[PDB]
Amino acid sequence: TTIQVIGAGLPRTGTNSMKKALEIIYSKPCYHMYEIIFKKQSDISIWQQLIDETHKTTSDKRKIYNGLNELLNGYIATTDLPSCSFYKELMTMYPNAKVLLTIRDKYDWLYSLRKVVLPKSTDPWKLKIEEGDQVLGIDSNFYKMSEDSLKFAFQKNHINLDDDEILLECYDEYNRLVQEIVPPERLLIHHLGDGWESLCQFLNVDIPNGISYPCANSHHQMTQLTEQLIKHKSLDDIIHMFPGLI
Ligand SMILES: Nc1ncnc2c1ncn2[C@@H]1O[C@H](COP(=O)(O)O)[C@@H](OP(=O)(O)O)[C@H]1O
Ligand SMILES: CC(C)NC[C@H]1CCc2cc(CO)c([N+](=O)[O-])cc2N1
Repeated sequence: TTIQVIGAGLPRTGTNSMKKALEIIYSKPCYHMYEIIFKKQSDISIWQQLIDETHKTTSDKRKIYNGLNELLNGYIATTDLPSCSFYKELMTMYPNAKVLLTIRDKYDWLYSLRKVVLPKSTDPWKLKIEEGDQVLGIDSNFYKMSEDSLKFAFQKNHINLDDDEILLECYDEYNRLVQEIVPPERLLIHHLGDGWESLCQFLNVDIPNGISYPCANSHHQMTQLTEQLIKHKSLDDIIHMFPGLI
């Protein structure tokens, strides 16, 4: 198994649905942030060392390639952070892998990000996310790795993440840079709601007969998940309420 598709889209642009869509097409697993959170939290420290390596004055690219290969062993595709921040490196390791850029309205994206991924430091909901994540075993190590991977994607060392305006422009610039960096034939821009048609054509497969395009991971469902984790203090006791998520 080798990487066939590199998902460059940022969190909250439909990466989980694209993960599930690629798993349907290929019948093999696709990486995602939820693979880390719910299945392999030991990957956190690996991603952290890879991101740190990029910050050095002289970066060892083969250390980065080796780490990515270990992390993605057994996977047919990647989506979401932290992997999307390494799309240039994954394109080079896998020159025949195609690139998908999931994209959506920038203002819908910011709202979704503030609800699930990156609340402002002054938002009291931030404390609820953290309390729910604690039930899952997620701690400060994860938040540092995830934040560092977002900053790496945005190619900034210092960033005021509480500034909505700076996030909007980093979002536009990132999506613009992907389309500049990736050769046109090697890239599909998949807008939210685009469904099977353009994706299957791009990947040279047929549209899955009788299987609807996934619609997973809404901020409404994530808000409920956080609340049920806080209430019941157990993922196992609540997962029956969240089918088709993890
Ligand atoms: N098939 C689909 N059609 C429309 N929106 C979708 C979708 N699949 C996922 N989404 C939206 O994409 C966002 C999740 O993206 P990601 O998996 O990268 O975190 C959610 O947005 P909202 O938070 O606005 O509901 C979710 O509703
Ligand atoms: C899945 C839910 C329950 N856990 C919340 C996670 C959700 C995943 C997540 C992702 C990032 C970056 O992609 C950051 N971040 O910007 O530090 C935080 C988080 N928090």
